[PDB]
Amino acid sequence: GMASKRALVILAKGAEEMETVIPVDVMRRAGIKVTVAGLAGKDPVQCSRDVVICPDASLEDAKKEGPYDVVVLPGGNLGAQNLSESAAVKEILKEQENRKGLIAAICAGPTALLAHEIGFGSKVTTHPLAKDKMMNGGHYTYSENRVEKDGLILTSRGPGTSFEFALAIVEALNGKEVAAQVKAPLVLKD
Repeated sequence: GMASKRALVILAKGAEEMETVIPVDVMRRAGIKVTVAGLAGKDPVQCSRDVVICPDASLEDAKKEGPYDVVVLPGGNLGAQNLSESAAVKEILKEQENRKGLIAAICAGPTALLAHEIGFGSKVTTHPLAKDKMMNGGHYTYSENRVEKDGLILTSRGPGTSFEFALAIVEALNGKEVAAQVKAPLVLKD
């Protein structure tokens, strides 16, 4: 039926586990083929609140199996720092931007866009506490929307916006009707 879509979720030590799992799960509910790729390799990843998640693949392997319809950056302060320090992440994000592919980042995650000089001049949001880091240099325009989207740059604010973020990714890739169908069984407040 509809075109098959693929997502790369880059999972670093210190990632916010809720911001990782909610988008993975919701995107799989939408029929997206999601690869959870460990930044450091295939070993289990210790997230910010000590949930330990086993990646589907190393980033080293997953990066060779693209391209992807979306690249997703969870937050977590230390996770986002790790993403920001990675040359592999830099290369993946630059390729995705060049290809006009969706890039989605939540909470502190968008600060890795700054680190890798991705999407300058777009409207973005972040966690309130990550605003100052994101806005250093004035390279983006800040938004307080729970989810923000400016062209191919899709951002969101925190654990409590993760469902909205995920469903925005679904809407961008598979359309509004799929997003609405996936949303209904979740028992979201609105």
